Amino acid sequence: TISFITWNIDGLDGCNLPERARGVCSCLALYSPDVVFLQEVIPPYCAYLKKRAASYTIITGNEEGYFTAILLKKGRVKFKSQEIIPFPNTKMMRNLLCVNVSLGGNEFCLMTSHLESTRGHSAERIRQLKTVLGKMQEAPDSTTVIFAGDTNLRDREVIKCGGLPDNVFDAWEFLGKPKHCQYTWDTKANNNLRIPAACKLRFDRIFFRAEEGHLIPQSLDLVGLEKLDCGRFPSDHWGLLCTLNVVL
Ligand SMILES: N#Cc1ccc2cc3c(=O)[nH]c(=O)nc-3n(-c3ccc(O)cc3)c2c1
Ligand SMILES: [Mn+2]
Repeated sequence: TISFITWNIDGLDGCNLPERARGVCSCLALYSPDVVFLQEVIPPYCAYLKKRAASYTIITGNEEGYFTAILLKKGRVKFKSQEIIPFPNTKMMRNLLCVNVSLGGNEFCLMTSHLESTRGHSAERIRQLKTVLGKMQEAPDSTTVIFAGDTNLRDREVIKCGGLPDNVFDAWEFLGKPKHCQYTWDTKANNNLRIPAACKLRFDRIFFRAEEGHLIPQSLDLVGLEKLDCGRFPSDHWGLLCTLNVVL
């Protein structure tokens, strides 16, 4: 089994940041995931995580401006190695962060990214998605590969990339597209952006590679839906909490 959260925690919002980081660390302590994949981290936010989620090792690649990180629960997850796959044509300092780990006697390749944002950068986001999916297929065959991140995907962008390969699956699709976690960026239900228009999108996604009768998703749920004391949520995104298990 592996449990993890992926969450774009909007470190670029300076308003209520310490309280919101507290909110995120409260969720980490309550759900106690093995791994946390984070996007839109900024330097002060890391400092907060070191004090208030100290039993997670913070793995980063480049830290310029805002960045991703993979948090590994100490004593559960053993760090083996890291690989950074660049997106040569990014205009937003985006890249693919890979961490090989051991957990429960099994080897994992854990991946995250914040793919190119906005509708205007669709074509580059699609190119980056293709890079991510190719990298997932190249991992050694005895490794469980999990991507979890802020893909910024919408509409038919997955199809335009050539589709998910035959051996890669979207965890939400695999569970039958449940409604309760169908949107991860929802401006009707989330008030952190003070914006008039309704938008419900599923930016945050989890892909996993098939390994024929081993780990599969057992649950998927939103996190971050409790308002904090300031009347806002931890992030403008909802996080995703996912567990995979082996069903023989
Ligand atoms: N402000 C605002 C605002 C309001 C409404 C929408 C609605 C959509 C939609 O229906 N489809 C879509 O693909 N993207 C939408 N964005 C969006 C979201 C992030 C983004 O970086 C760029 C556009 C919106 C943004
Ligand atoms: Mn943001």
